[PDB]
Amino acid sequence: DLDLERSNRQVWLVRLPMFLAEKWRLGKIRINKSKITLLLNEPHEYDLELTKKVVENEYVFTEQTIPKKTAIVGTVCHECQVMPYHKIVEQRRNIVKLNNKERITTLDETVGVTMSHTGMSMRSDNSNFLKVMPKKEILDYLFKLFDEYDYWSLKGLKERTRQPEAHLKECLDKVATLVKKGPYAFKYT
Amino acid sequence: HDSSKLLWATEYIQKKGKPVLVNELLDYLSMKKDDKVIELLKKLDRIEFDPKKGTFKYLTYDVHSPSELLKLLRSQVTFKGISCKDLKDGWPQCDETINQLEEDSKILVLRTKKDKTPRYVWYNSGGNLKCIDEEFVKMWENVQLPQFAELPRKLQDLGL
Repeated sequence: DLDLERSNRQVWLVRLPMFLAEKWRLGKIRINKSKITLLLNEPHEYDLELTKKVVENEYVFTEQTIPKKTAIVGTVCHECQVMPYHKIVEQRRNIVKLNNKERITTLDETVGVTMSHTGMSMRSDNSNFLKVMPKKEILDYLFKLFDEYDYWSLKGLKERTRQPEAHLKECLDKVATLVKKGPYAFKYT
Repeated sequence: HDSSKLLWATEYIQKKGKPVLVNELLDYLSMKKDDKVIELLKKLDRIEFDPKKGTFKYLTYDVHSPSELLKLLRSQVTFKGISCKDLKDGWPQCDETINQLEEDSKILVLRTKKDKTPRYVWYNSGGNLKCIDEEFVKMWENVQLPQFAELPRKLQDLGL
């Protein structure tokens, strides 16, 4: 149900410096008729330029195969750009050419105290990172187990029983026929 | 589960190895006194539960004689060849009988002494004929042969 609301909400588009726009993430625009400005909420005053006059084929939309909800706002009316205690911002621009990073610290002791933890030190681990039946009686349980699952492997059977596995292996060859391959591999019958 | 009680009685029919009575086997199995296991007892092809009193006869391989064994060798003509597991159960001690039935009378399979000759079913016509010395065997294997049409051409140089 992608539709159009108006396509007539005429807006503008201004390019800003970095310190004010990222701060925004309510002043007063003074329009003098062909040189406008802005009374900023406090604070300084800056001048706007017309970046482009013909700004046709440029509009504005919003959003709330898999389609999704489309919300068509309006158009663009004109192109704008903000141009600029101006020496303090130049000093702030001069302070931008001073930032850097640190340097590598030097461990300054008697060395062998720090060097003792390298090879052998006899201080192991200190971390939890990667440390890792009767014949007739068992056959009665085996017939009870064959009544539930007949075509079943002996791996979980040694787990489910967990009793005398040698006596379990003897009874498995006694009154049962273990199928070798096929779908019921290692499964009694 | 009565199938566990019937198979243990069927094992008791093989463990007895004789023709015991049905009520005596019911007394030998003691607690087993049902009648549906006797219905599958005569229905069992391995346990020959005959109607003439209590007769319990097993199956597998009835060849308990070397004369029966030669007929078994004449049975598998252009077919297959069995091991010896049915033979050792239908007859006690068979590998000694293989040694006495030498010369194509029991071409078995002497697998290993540790395997106690895991025998097979075969028989030739002469079989043994072991008077060939092993010195003759090495000289039989030390000869290289000019292949293809060379050896027919060398036979005309030799005589054949």
